[PDB]
Amino acid sequence: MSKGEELFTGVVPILVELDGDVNGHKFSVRGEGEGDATNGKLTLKFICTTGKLPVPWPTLVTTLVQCFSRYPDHMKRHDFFKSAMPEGYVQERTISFKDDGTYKTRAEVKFEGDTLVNRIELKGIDFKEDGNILGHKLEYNMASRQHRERVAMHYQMSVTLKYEIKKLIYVHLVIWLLLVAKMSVGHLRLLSHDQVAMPYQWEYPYLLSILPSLLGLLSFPRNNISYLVLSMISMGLFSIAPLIYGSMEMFPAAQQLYRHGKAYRFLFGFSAVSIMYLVLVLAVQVHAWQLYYSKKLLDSWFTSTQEKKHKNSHNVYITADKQKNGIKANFKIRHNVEDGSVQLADHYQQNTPIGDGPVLLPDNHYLSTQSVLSKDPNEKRDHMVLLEFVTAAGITH
Repeated sequence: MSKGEELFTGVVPILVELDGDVNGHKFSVRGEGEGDATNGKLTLKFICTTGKLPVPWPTLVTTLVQCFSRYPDHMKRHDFFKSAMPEGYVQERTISFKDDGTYKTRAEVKFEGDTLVNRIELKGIDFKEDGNILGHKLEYNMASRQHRERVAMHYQMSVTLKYEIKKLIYVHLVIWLLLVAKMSVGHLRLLSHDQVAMPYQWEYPYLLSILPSLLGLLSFPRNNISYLVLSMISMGLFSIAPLIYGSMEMFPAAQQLYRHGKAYRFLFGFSAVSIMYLVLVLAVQVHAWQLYYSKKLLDSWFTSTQEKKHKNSHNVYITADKQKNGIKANFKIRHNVEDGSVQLADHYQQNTPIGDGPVLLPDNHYLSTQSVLSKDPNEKRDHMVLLEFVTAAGITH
């Protein structure tokens, strides 16, 4: 891809500096953090260095470095932002808050040494003093949200399936311990062989069935989708497959018992094949429900985490602006108002490269942007802790 993209193969420090004037209220915001374009992830902490921020933090998120977007391998030819580095680009925006004021911003994004810096001037005009902005009626998040009911539905489903799987796992571990004790008793002849027959061959790979069960338990504390899919695959191979093969391996001994009335293996006074078929039948049932619930648990985690992703994402639609040798962007942020509603912020953006030099003019695409806002409990000043995930995605071609 472009040269300039090579500046983003590692974790890059970030500095953000904003000077702002909204309806005469002057303020400054300084931010520092790290940038990881390979994962398209950003972590920054912002501080209002002049005291109290006169506007809500969510209104400043879009203004406070799209060069850290992860561009897919086939879309790297469309990455204008990295292509303009190291000299950088100028980013200008008009942000129209519906039925309220407007932000006018101009920013320079460039490398200063080994640090990607974003220096912004912001001006806000014609804001209503009792509106959603200067009135601070906005929620502290960037959520783009029937859906609330689905979130509760998903959590209850996850809680339900975890409990059912846990109970089946407990039954399985009791069975596993009994078969372990039975196998080691006979192998070392703790009791004679007429008492405890040597195991059938299917019992040896069934010992591996403890691995999917434990990996299932490991996925629960943090809803680890990777652990659970590993649990399901090994379950079919190590919990179900040995029992299917044992159903057939023990069949000739069942034939000899039910037609010749003749047994060669014994388990506590009874024929081993009759005992072990009952064990196999119980274990098959336990593992059949365990897999079924696990697939439903897997479906639930996937749907809920994807549904959350869709609803916490804003799309920045980027088009080429060949007249100014740059790009333009248009998108709308829907800020949540505390009365259970939304305040729209229409974004009009244009980017121009700072220095002379070729840059990538992209075809139409968008950046899928996810931001999570939080607080630092030890930080007393007015601040915002920001975690962001960005990915370009507009082009299937």
